[PDB]
Amino acid sequence: SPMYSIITPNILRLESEETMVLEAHDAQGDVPVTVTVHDFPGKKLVLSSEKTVLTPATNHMGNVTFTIPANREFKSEKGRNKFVTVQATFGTQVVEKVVLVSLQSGYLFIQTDKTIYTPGSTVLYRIFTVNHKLLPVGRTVMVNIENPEGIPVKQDSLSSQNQLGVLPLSWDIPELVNMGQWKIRAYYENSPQQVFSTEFEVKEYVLPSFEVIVEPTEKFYYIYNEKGLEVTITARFLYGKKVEGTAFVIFGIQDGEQRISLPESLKRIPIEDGSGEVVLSRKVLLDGVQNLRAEDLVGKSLYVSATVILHSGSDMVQAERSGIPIVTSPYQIHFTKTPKYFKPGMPFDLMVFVTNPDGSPAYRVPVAVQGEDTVQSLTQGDGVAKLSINTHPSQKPLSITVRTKKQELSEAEQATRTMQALPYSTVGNSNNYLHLSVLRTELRPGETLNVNFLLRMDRAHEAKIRYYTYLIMNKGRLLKAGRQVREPGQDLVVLPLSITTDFIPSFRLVAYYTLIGASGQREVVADSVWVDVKDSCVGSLVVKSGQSEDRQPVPGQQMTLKIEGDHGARVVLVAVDKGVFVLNKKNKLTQSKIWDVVEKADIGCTPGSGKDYAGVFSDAGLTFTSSSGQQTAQRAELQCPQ
Amino acid sequence: DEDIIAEENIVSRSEFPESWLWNVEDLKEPPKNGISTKLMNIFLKDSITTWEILAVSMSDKKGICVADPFEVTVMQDFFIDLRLPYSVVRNEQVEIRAVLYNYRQNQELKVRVELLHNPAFCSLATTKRRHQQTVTIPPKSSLSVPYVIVPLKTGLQEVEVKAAVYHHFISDGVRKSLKVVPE
Amino acid sequence: GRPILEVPESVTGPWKGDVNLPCTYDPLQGYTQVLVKWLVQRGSDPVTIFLRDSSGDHIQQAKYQGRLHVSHKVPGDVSLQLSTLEMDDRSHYTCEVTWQTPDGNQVVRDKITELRVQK
Amino acid sequence: TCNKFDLKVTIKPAPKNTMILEICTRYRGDQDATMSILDISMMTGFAPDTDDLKQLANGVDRYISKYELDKAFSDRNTLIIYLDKVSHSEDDCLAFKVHQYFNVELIQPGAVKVYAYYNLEESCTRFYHPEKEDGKLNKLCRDELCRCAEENCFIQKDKVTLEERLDKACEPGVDYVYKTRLVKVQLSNDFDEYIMAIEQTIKSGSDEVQVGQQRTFISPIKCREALKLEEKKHYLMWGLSSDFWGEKPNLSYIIGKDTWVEHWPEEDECQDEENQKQCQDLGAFTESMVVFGCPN
Ligand SMILES: *[C@@H]1O[C@H](CO)[C@@H](O[C@@H]2O[C@H](CO)[C@@H](O)[C@H](O)[C@H]2NC(C)=O)[C@H](O)[C@H]1NC(C)=O
Ligand SMILES: [Ca+2]
Repeated sequence: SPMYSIITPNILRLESEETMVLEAHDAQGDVPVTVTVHDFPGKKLVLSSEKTVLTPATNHMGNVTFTIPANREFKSEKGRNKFVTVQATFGTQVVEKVVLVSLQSGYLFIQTDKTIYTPGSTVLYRIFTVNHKLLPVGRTVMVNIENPEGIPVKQDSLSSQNQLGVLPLSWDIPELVNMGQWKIRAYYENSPQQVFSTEFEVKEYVLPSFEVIVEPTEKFYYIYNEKGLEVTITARFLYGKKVEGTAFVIFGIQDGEQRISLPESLKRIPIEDGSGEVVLSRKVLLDGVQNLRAEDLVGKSLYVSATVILHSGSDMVQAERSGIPIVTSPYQIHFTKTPKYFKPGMPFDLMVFVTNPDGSPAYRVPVAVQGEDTVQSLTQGDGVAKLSINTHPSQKPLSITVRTKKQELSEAEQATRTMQALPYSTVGNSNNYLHLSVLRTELRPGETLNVNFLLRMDRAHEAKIRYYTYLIMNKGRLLKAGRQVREPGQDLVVLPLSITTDFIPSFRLVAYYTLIGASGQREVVADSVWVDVKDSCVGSLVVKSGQSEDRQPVPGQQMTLKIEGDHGARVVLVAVDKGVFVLNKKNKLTQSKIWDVVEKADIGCTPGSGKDYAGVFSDAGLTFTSSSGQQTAQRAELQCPQ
Repeated sequence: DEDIIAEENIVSRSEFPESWLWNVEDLKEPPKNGISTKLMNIFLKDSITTWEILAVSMSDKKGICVADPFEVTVMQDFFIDLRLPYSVVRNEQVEIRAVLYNYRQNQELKVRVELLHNPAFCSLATTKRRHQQTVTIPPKSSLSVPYVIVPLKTGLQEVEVKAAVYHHFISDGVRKSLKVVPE
Repeated sequence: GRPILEVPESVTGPWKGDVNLPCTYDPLQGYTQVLVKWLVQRGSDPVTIFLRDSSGDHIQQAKYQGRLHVSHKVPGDVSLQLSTLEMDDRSHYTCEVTWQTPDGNQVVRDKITELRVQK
Repeated sequence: TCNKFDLKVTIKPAPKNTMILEICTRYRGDQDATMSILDISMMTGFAPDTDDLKQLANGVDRYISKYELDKAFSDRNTLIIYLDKVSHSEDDCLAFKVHQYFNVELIQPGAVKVYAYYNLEESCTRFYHPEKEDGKLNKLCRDELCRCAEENCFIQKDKVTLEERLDKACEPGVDYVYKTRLVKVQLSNDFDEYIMAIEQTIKSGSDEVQVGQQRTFISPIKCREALKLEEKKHYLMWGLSSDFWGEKPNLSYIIGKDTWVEHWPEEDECQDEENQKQCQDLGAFTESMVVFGCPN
């Protein structure tokens, strides 16, 4: 008896295209499918469009691709969450699912020409209006300038329509004005509950002639370092030449937000050839505190402040480095990239993330499981190493402890973290499993990636498993779904998947197989894997000295910029004097900020696997529903649990 | 004097924006390997600094893309850095330094610096007698020159100083604004 | 298979002096070099400092103008040479080469070295 | 106001032309300030004693940089003394010899600035000068607004031929020409006062002053002896339109670089073999202005 099934995303977007994935299993001949979308309770039909036909020619795996439009009914039950009923009729049989909806129309990005302004000057800013694939969109936007105490003082309403998703806007800062952190606040008309901001500072200043860089020789402080904390002061003119002068450096401990200065640390050093060194003595630091026990300082941080005066005296500038963490080890270990569920009797892969105390990946650093000797692998450029343990066929929760095993360091200096995993529960204790794996390498678009499908089920029913169904989630939508064929007897099979730019910044592979096992028991088995593409632009953009190559131009001289990028694209420019950044360098627009927003918006909450099949699908950001009554549990929360 | 550029022939650098080239283009020229190329001609401002140019692009097929920063350094061997404060109170006396720089690698320079006269400022400079020093700046070095002034008029007022080197066709001027505030 | 980059895990150089960051590969058929790129890890994450292409050589960050040179004699050698090391040069440098395959598509390989400066 | 620092700076002659500069500073909120800065600029054409500096620098609590030390007497017009501290219990005072090496006219006030390294805004700046004290440049303020008095006292000096007078009183904005008896000389510290009563208008203009009427003339204190006027006595006066002071009908005149002030001999005193020529010429000057009027 055929099982009709339907997979869609956990949350569905408005006004954008979405894909819903139709399958009939163990069916015969053409099986025609209508697919309807209504709003939930009290119905009115928002997309009846889209029907399809499931043929044996394609082994009955089709998709219908729909768009729900915005409606008056979606904006008359505000404050509470919207919902729809998604209904597929496979010829005669109907399968339906209630599915959360979000008004989140995409993203907004605000760009200000400077980071700090003075009264009387204009703020120039752009708004970039994109959808959840970062493509340009024409929508109505609400924009507010907000003063340091929280008050709107300018409002605006624009449409980025016919505008290539760029909105150029300005604001004149009045002469009498509140100094401090001002704010720009934009949101889409349809989605007022999602606000995108930027800060800029309003202050009285003049541009400095030079810049100051204050860097500790190591990106942390180790409490057992006798030498204290070495700090280098580099002072350099904004035109490129080196600086001669005097520097006052002074240290301090930070605990949460309590800043406790250490006056006895203050030094006065010469800056020669644009450079100077200075140490915070370990005696001075320990004697600057009242808790005095050296381990009570682990977790706090150290900050340094440098004032540099030129021998002319004609100009000075301040600079501070913050959050130098006090550690007992130069490394941290993270299990945020490791699935928290194993398959009893099968291997368990671990994606250990190793960071330096500031949060940056640590390249080429060994890790191993506690108790395992020999068993080690070096971490990649992205700071993730893969390890795998064999798990014993009992339902006994796995408790894994992983250490760094870095030669050069002692053992008290080695990092350690422990994690626990729960077993994927099978249907009726059947012990039927599916394990996907992938190779440990920094993946770029253009490459081919081999996805391993490993089977695990009794020989008595394995001959029925003719194919695995698999889906690729990227940026919260379904990107690709297909079938991976399998012939009886095969345990492992590889899907050769080609990574295009569509896979940035990362993606999920969910995969499943189904059968009639044991009794009249309908069984679904699924697994999923989180895979991380290397971040970069989808296209490209480069400004370079178009006038071929070299020389240093004179004030007011003409020169040619060479912009290079995607045909058709609209390019927006700004040139900022590097002096500005000496005063303020916060909230500048950055491509890795954009991805970081995108990955924060993910409808998937788990790096892989799940408690059961219905867990696997949902954690990955998907709904599964079938005519036999196999389905994912209702997702009502617009945000990932935490 | 002899072998020095006359004060009247010196044109003072004046355009000192904190920011500029707030500016839009579309890569329209037909692609070559998927890539389109625009050539932008620009006039560089007067600041002697390092411009950090930044480009963002928005594309129908490829989306939003933030370029890597590309820096341009604007530079001269000899030049003045007029170091004014942001505001000055009316009728209060202030000192201002006018630093002179020399980056010729193996040559000192005889220089005649000068504060110009302005009806809005009280200083030894008057309409019929110049306020010039004559200093020697060693190579790879700088010199401050302090000028004392008293701000008379209110609002946005202009300090300006010039310099010419002896025995070379080298010279510089600078015209900055500062803010004059009532009592 | 596709080409392979060779770059030392770390390099060390004399303060105020010169240094070389080796970046070499053995050439292969069907793999034209079309772009060389050097980045420096400005703490957070990375920033293009050098750039070689059909047009020529390109320094994309002013603190390197005059101090920076990339080998260009032996095909396979795109090593980087800094002169007059400043303490501020201490950082991670990324060598990144981009080849074209006869059909059209590009392929990328990169490697990170940690530059150290000894007083 | 010097919110956070008292600064007292004097310049006094040596017991070509060397001097003693004394810097007296202390700080408010009686726990001593930490590292502080004394930024000193020189009077145009002055330089410190290499020794006195080395002397100041070597006594601990104070630092003067090698870079400042290795500098030449040829070019050292700024200087920075670093202070390890400064409280207010007393005044921390220092002094050094400043030698003149370049004899130029006028000479510009020096200046001293104090502050702590960690706050530049909170500072104190006193200017120093031998002939002015407190270093203030000669300005001339009433109510709210000033004029630059740093300039010539009045059109300067010997032959004063008839052309030279007839010509120079038809230049740009020569707005008035009066014969005046001086009716009262109200001296003061800040600015002088000369009530001139207009004996006749030789050239009227932007001010309808009637004969017999009195008009006040201001002049800086540093001009007093150079003008050297006395009551009961008559004068000749040029002057511009840009020289007035206050609104009509109460328009005060200012004497500056562009005004001609000339002693006019009395009626009977004309007949003397020392005042012969001037009396005749000043008489000739008047008629040419009245009958003709600048034939421009
Ligand atoms: C849903 O339907 C079709 C399957 O035909 C997919 O769209 C086509 O995909 C093939 C590659 O598999 C391309 O050659 C065509 O250019 C695509 N055409 C269209 C209509 O876009 C689509 O990808 C399927 N959806 C998913 C996510 O699997
Ligand atoms: Ca990524």
